[PDB]
Amino acid sequence: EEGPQVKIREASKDNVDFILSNVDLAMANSLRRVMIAEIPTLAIDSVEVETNTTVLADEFIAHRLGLIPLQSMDIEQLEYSRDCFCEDHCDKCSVVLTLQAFGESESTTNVYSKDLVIVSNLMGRNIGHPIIQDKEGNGVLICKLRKGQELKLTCVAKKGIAKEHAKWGPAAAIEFEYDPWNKLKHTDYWYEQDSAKEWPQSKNCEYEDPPNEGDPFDYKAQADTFYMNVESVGSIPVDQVVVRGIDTLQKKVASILLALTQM
Amino acid sequence: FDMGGYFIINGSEKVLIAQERSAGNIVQVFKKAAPSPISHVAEIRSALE
Amino acid sequence: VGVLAAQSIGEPATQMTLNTFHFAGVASKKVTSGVPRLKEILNVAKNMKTPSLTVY
Amino acid sequence: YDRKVPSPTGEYVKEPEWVLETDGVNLSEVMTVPGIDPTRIYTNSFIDIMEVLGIE
Amino acid sequence: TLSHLRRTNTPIKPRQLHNTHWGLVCPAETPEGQACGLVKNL
Amino acid sequence: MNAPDRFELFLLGEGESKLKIDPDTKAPNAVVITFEKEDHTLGNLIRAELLNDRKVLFAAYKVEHPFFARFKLRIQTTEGYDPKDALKNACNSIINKLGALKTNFETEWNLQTL
Amino acid sequence: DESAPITAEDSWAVISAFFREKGLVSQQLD
Amino acid sequence: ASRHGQKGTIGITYRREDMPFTAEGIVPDLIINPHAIPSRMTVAHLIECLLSKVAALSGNEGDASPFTDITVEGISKLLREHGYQSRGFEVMYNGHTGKKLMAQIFFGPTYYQRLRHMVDDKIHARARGPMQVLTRQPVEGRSRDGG
Amino acid sequence: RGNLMGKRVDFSARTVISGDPNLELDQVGVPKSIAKTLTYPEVVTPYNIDRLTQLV
Amino acid sequence: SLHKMSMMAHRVKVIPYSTFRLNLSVTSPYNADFDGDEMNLHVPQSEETRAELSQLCAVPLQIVSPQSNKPCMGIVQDTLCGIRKLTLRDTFIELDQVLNMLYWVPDWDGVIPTPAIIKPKPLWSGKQILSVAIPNGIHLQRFDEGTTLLSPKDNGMLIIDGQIIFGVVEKKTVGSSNGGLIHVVTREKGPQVCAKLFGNIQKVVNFWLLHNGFSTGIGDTIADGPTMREITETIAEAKKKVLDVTKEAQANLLTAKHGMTLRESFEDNVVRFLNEARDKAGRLAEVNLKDLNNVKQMVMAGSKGSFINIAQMSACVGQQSVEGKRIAFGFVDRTLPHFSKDDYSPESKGFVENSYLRGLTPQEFFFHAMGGREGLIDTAVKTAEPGYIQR
Amino acid sequence: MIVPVRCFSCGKVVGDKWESYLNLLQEDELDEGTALSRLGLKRYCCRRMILTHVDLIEKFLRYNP
Amino acid sequence: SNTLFDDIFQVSEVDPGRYNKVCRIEAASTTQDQCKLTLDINVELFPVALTVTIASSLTRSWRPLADDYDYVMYGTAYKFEEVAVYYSFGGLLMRLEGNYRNLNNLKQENAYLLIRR
Amino acid sequence: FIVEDLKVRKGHIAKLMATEYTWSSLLNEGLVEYIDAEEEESILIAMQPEDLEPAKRIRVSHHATTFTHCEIHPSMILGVAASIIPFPDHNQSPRNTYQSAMGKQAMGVFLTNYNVRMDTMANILYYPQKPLGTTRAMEYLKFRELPAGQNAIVAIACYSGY
RNA sequence: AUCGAGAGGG
DNA sequence: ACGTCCCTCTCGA
Ligand SMILES: Nc1ncnc2c1ncn2[C@@H]1O[C@H](COP(=O)(O)OP(=O)(O)OP(=O)(O)O)[C@@H](O)[C@H]1O
Ligand SMILES: [Mn+2]
Ligand SMILES: [Mn+2]
Ligand SMILES: [Mn+2]
Ligand SMILES: [Zn+2]
Ligand SMILES: [Zn+2]
Repeated sequence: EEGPQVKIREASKDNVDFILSNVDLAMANSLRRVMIAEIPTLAIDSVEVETNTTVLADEFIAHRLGLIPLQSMDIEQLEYSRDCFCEDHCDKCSVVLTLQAFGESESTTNVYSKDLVIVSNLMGRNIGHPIIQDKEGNGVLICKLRKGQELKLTCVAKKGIAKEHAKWGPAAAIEFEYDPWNKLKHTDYWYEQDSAKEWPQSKNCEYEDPPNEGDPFDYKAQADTFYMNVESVGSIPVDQVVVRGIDTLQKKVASILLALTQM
Repeated sequence: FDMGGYFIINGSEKVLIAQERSAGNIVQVFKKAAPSPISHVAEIRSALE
Repeated sequence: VGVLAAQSIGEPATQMTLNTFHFAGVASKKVTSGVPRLKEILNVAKNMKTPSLTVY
Repeated sequence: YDRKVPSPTGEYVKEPEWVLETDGVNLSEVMTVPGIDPTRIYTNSFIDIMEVLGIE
Repeated sequence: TLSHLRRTNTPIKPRQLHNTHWGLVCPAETPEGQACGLVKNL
Repeated sequence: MNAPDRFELFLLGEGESKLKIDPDTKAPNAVVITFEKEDHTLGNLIRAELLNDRKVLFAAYKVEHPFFARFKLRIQTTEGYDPKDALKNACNSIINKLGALKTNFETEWNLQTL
Repeated sequence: DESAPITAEDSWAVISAFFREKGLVSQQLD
Repeated sequence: ASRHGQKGTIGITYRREDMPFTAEGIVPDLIINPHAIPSRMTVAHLIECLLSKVAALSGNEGDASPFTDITVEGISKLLREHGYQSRGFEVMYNGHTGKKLMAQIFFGPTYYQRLRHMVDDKIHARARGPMQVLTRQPVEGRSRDGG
Repeated sequence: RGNLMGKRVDFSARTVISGDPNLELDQVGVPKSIAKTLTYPEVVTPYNIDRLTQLV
Repeated sequence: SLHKMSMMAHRVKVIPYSTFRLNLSVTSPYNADFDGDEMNLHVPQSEETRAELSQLCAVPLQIVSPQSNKPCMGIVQDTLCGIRKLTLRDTFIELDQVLNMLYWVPDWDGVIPTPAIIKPKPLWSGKQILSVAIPNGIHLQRFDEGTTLLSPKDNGMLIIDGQIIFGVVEKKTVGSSNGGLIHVVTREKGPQVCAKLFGNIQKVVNFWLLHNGFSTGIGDTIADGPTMREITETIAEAKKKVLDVTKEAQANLLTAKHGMTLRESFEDNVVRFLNEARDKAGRLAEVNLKDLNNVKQMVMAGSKGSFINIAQMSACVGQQSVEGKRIAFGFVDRTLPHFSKDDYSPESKGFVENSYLRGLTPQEFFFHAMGGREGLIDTAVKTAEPGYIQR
Repeated sequence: MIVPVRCFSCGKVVGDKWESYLNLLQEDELDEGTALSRLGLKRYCCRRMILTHVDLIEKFLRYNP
Repeated sequence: SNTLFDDIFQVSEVDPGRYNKVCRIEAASTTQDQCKLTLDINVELFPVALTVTIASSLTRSWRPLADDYDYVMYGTAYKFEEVAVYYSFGGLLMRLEGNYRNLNNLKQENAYLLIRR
Repeated sequence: FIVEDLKVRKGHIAKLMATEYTWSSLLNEGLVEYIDAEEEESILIAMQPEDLEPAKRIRVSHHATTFTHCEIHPSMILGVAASIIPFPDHNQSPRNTYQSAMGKQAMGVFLTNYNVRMDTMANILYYPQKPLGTTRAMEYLKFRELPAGQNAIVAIACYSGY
């Protein structure tokens, strides 16, 4: 068919599951690894504040906004503020946002991710939207106000890779395993009387097989077939966060050649 | 959650700390230094508090 | 070789008793015929607190 | 207490012996008692040893 | 803050955790400073 | 305070050629590229792919320190056949392999649907 | 029923009461 | 510190992708060195963690109060049936390589605490500078910036 | 014992000390902010002048 | 700061973050650590003074201490704790990983050496790989109990022309000892030659470790096998060896030993029955722990940990000692308003039978406390006793 | 001091699921470790994020202005 | 250069000893029955419960066919005794006893032990 | 407590649990007593009521039922701070003496009026966290309601040797 | 600024 | 008669 072949296990809204057959560990690792922090996404970066009577400090809430997930589907259509041409930022490099909230409610009154609003040119690209996974659809509780507390701040939302800060974290947790029955002896165990009946079979041992004790160890046993499960907060769909995992890597290797043939 | 106890004197919350002491108006006796001309002694802390 | 001697003999002694709280009491830490036995020596003083002829 | 000494054959051996350990110190005349080893008796009082047997 | 409100400056063996001390001072809450177990924490 | 800037974990500084080749001073037919602003994502894999190359002898890499993002890769090959040429191939093998994942996931993805 | 003794967690409820009447800075108010 | 006279500053800082992980993809928040428990024998550091890894999966507050017939095995009894290793260990995978670690690693949520010592509050340098008036020598302390 | 047999000194430093497997025995990882304030008289000599004028 | 080895000179290496950073193996001579310790730094304002600090107060120059005429620095913690993991002949390296080790040695000769398995599984051994950091020109011979020219346990150490012949590295061969690899190399090869060796070994050793890994859990202090089943009787039979002398001493039959009182003979003969009780109760565990225990593997290298720490952790803490002798009767001829009067038991004169794993009772817990305090008094209070001696 | 956005350990959006956790344990009245488990948290890293949170913001608001 | 030994032995005793990766092995010969031989031999690759050689071919660097045997290796000789010879495989030691092969064997770091069956 | 033939009992347990729905209940009922350190001489107390009457921690015995009183819970000898150690009955006595005056050098929610109170210097934490490891004593020292640290997922092992 | 007292840090 | 070395804070005439 090709080379490093694959077969999904499951697929879903937030998670995806797959065995990478005929892939090299150094690869499945290095892929895993770039998936974490090296795929671009958007997230609030600067934030100026006009009025904040809340209990939480200004930069308190500051740090909190940077961590709200933004839509990033089409994102390569935005180019890194730092690498663009406009005295600071523009619409070519940044989505801008604004949040008015005032404690009119005599109860205790909430501000969410929903409550955000975009006050720049979208230029017709899927960007800047604060994902809502929420059941109630009401977003992420940012703050709380007693009838009379106000909040006026606005948020310049630029493109970043987690390598610089977690907030530009497209990923979340990434499940990783391989060779369930330790057939490659890649890890000495730890037991009091029996190793076996104390270390529990992982939930993957059924797609590989038991080892027929009687038989010996094979010293040509190589690493192949890897059990992974990736998950994205939502900033990016989960197919794109795996495939623009692959993509980024290619580009990474790529610019080797690129500056190779310069010298 | 504040539980009191403290004075507020020109602003800074100062505290008072238990100053212990061997009770007064009591009696005890303690053999004393080998080279003293005294073998034991009887002490009453005489002070009406 | 002077101020050198002093630290070679003094050093040990301070950490013969700056490190007895590692266990929980036991023995010859820093309050048993040791660091103080030295207290005697350098000062001389006659009132030795455990004299003893060992006679063959 | 064991004390090493040469077994005639030439080597050193393990022939012990007794010793009377004291809780006071007047060597000045526990030197001269008979049936000890005045040439060996030892007392911690490096200050008495100084007066009895010589600075050196 | 509590632990400051229940502190007993014992002016100046007396430093040791004593048998009488059961149920009044803390077994092992005192300072590793130049007045260890001198100030006792009720 | 003495914190360096995070953006230096990638964005190459003033006139700092990304790759940099020197010749292994005492091992014959050998090189030490100093990859800048990169990490084990790259390293481990360039190298490991090299460990397939027919006429290539040595292939392994260190991180002279975790404060910095540079890492040296040292490669030596058969008489004639070129080290540089070796990295070359090993890189394409990579992206060709990656390419097949790209589409092999999307094929599988473009199946089940929830 | 009032004729049954006292366990561990029984004494907790006691202590619980102890502070409700006296608190934690007793001696120092008092 | 943790709650066991278990101090130490920060040696270096690393990122999820570079740091070891468990199969379910959980990363250590912090990493202490085994070489600081034989010397002291802080076994409740050990169990606090082992209990609290139950506290976690269980949803129910973990009891550390002292004179309690709550056996160690008492805890690990549950620990096994929640899923993970009976004694808290877990097969760990080298962050840098993807390879596993021939040694499994003991892993749970021990409560820790920030203390009031920041390096940036402590650092200080001086080369010529403010000068006392009777002794003519340097001056005392980071405050007054001196020697 | 305070202002002669000991004094304080210009050109001195301080900070938390951490430890480094990727370092050599005989060197010490001093931070910038000390190196920016830690000076050092150096004379103008033809062997360095082409250096000092780039530091200035 | 009470000695030369604690005011050594260094080369600078300007770096980020606000913290002085120094090589793990110059810890000791300063007795410093990485949990809150500041450190000073000076800087000569001249040239001659630099020379004075370079050619006299250097770090490699003071590699061997005059005071104790032995090397005052050496391999420690992670390096030492796993350098013996590596110098096993159970310990094998495969093709890939080896080069990564080779490269790391900054003075490598770039020759891939003759592996120790060839074909039915090309494979290298730790003692093999290690030796490239050991300067081809070194001979060393150390024997201990059981060490033959065909050493079965991997005991002692023989390395000729700077390559491991047999034996395990550990505190003895590598550490700061007298007949020690550091003491060898610093002598015949030169202060600074040695130096690099610190590096060459720290670098290559650490690498191997983070790929074999090494931790430690309560699992490395539970031996509740029949072992704790038999450690429970020595805690019993040794109450008999003090239960005998109990009413026997209160029947006057107690032989007033030459000198000491009858009272004092009872203590000094029971504490010999309790100490040897505590001791020879955990040395029943020191063999239940397979060679694949970690804290075993941590004292078996001598990286951290002593025996006592095991029996206090797994078997039984032991008799807790105020002022030298057992506990006291600060009450009425007794120890605790929970205990008989005029009572000389062990179960309340301070013998904490339970272990750290198990968990003291409030009694046992209390007496532990009293004991360490004087301990804590020994360190903060009476630490100025020899600080005075020194001035 | 309010719920923090997602998880310290793997950084998964958990700011949201707070108010939804409350009614699960209250309105529906159920087990703690069943309320989190049924909000999609199987990693005890995230789980530790919710279960050990004190919402002192509430004491805050309760103040005069 | 050439084959510098060829005697044939088999299983006398087998031992790990808190080991499990390697086993040293005791054995005396059967085609020349007046010698003993003790060999630290890896058991992951070749176990036992059978010939042997020495050779030195079929300085200078090392490349990824003498492979007619099965288990192979390479050690060094470090001290020889007399009536016995001792080789080290970077940790794996090996001793054999005799008086004949004075002509073939010689004290070198040379050594490519072999086995089969 | 007080012993005859132990006064307080599951009657007097419930006797107050409606409360949050009396110490002077237990003293004037003659169920309890205030014994200074001098009157401690003339009395006998069993550590645990149940324990002393007729593979876990190998436990103390009872013996001569001459018992005047009984100890409420042993745990109350602890101090104001140390009360927060997770299982000090498994730790070396000098360590406990450190965690003790080390939780006094910490960071956390020191009051709740931190915002309108303004004093010289003061730290507050960003996301306080009730410890997953709790001792009964905490309840009374109002801890979980103003924690001091955060349940760090932690793993111990060697790595970078940093 | 200076002297005096106080809590912590290795 | 002196009574271990250094260091960081905070506060009253
Ligand atoms: N009172 C003191 N006087 C002199 N030096 C001290 C004193 N207290 C600590 N130090 C120095 O601090 C170092 C050890 O103290 P520290 O408490 O850090 O030891 P530690 O072993 O880390 O603590 P822990 O014992 O809990 O592990 C030594 O170099 C010692 O000289
Ligand atoms: Mn300390
Ligand atoms: Mn320390
Ligand atoms: Mn320290
Ligand atoms: Zn722009
Ligand atoms: Zn999480």
